[PDB]
Amino acid sequence: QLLSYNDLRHFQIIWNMVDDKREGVIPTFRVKFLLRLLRGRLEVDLDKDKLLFKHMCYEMERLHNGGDVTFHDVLSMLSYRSVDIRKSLQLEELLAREQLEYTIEEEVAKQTIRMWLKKCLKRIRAKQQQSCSIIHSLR
Amino acid sequence: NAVLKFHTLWRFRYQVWPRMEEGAQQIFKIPPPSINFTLPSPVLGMPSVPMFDPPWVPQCNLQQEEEKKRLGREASLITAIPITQEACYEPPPQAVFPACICAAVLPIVHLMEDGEVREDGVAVSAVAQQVLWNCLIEDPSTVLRHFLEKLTISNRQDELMYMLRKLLLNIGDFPAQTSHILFNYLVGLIMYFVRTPCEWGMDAISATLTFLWEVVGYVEGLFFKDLKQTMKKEQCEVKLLVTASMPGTKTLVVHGQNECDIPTQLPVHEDTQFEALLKECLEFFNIPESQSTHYFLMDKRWNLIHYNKTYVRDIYPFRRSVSPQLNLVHMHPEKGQELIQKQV
Amino acid sequence: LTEEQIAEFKEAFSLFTKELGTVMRSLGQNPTEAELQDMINEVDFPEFLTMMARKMKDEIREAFRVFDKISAAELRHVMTNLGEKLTDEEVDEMIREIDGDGQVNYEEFVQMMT
Amino acid sequence: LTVDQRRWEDLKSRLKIAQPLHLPPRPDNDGFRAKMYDITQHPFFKRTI
Repeated sequence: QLLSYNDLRHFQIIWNMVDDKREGVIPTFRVKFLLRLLRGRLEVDLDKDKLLFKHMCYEMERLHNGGDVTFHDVLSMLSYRSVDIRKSLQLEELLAREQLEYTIEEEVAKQTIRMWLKKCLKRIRAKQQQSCSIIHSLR
Repeated sequence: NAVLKFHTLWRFRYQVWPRMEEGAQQIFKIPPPSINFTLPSPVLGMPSVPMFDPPWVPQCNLQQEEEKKRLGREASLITAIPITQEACYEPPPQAVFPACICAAVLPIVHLMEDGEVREDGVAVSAVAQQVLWNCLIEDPSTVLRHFLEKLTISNRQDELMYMLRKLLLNIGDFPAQTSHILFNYLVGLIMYFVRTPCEWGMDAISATLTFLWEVVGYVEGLFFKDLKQTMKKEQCEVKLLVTASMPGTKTLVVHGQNECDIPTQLPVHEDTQFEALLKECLEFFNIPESQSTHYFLMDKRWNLIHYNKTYVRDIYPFRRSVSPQLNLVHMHPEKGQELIQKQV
Repeated sequence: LTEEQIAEFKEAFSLFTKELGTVMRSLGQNPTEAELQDMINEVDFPEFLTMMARKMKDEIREAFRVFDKISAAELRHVMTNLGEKLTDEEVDEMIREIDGDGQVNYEEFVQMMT
Repeated sequence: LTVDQRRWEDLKSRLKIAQPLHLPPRPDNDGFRAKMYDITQHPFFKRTI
């Protein structure tokens, strides 16, 4: 039910494979290059877990706003997400974690919506700006 | 007899569909009940108070036990709950109560003040009160939805509040569910008018607030923390709680007399009134001092004419991506002063 | 290897100037053979990834899994709070743009995406 | 604390202790060091040692 040493060793190998140096931190955009290369018991199925993988990527992008993220942060994150938090956490920490995950989920949902918003805003701004040019001509 | 017939219609509303052709919902059409309100999420108050020891729920040092049970059983208002509906077993039913029967509620409310006594000793007001009480305890939603939705489409808030006040005073109470739903609906209406522009929006808000404090006295589990969090999540706490802090707009955009003319994007500080903003507008727009008492800043969207000495940050607490749009409109000073007086 | 580049490139630069096209062709792309050197000029797993991820960067499921709620006002305030420097001018048009029930279906919105 | 909670706390502590693997990547510029790393890390070498 818990993250073992075999899982930790495999994660360490993957970390040393995605982190070219021995600096111990990676730019957050590289974080996905960790999660999807991770194999075995920690593997995530891209054909079934898309929502969960995206959630993890956004979580490790929020932890520090565009910040570079440490080995310990991603390891804690995998630990939290690999356990049935309702059983293995205290009440206040369970509430904190569940509210965090709720926030992450709605935040990423509207972060998807924002792209459609941007595109439609572009189209309508173009149309209205051309209409304002017409009105300027009417001046 | 009219009151009694209304009661019967109410008590028979769930037994209409079965009586006619099978699957007649598709062949016979009744328009759905229009509901534009999004009640606060989570729901503000407790929907109901449980009976302490219900003789119809099967589940369940002695003398203390009986004493406690007795005391708790005395405290619970058995007459405030729909006894037979609670006591029925739980194993859909559709209700056909068109909007033109709900209008009959108001005449019944009036009749609750009719003292005339029939030759058998029955008084109109007593039967009216009994019927209305039974309806309100059974289903407040069906009996108040008509009014709540009607208010949106017309400027008759005053009438609604008068009717609700008469109802409260004649019945003398609101059982916990009636007040719960009423309060939630009123708050939903307030937020709706806050968001959607309307000609009589702020008037409706004022009318609602003039009466909300009478309902609030009958909500059982309404706590400050929950209210604060819900309102903040809804982004309308300012209109409800005086203890609301909201950083106002940093900047404002004002349009001139002409259409699509170069507007002005002025700054807004924490201690700036509309007077300085209007002075800057006059300076920018090259308006002579002789004609300087005919121009006022007003919000066309919300139909607000701004008073000189009211702080800008108070009227536009929202610090969004979009700055409020104002207009420098010219009019006779007397009419502007009258409108300012009305709005203040 | 797999359709997505991450598990492909552990093999694509461990199992194998021109032969890696047999991997590239899995994407349906046949660039100029000399460009196969242009990628190999990155020689390095993470550099290859950082190059091609943004090369590939250079549908309905998502829409149906974001409709987790949408009344007119709900959309109004959600989008206005989320959105960029709009002026509340387009939003009157969005509330007014097909059924007019006060509800949106995101399938049609994705259709009007382009 | 339930046993699951105790185990969770212990795991948290362990992950706190855990640090990145110290083994550097195998050099590949020269085949010499390549074969050296390959033979050195072979499990049977460790077992015989």
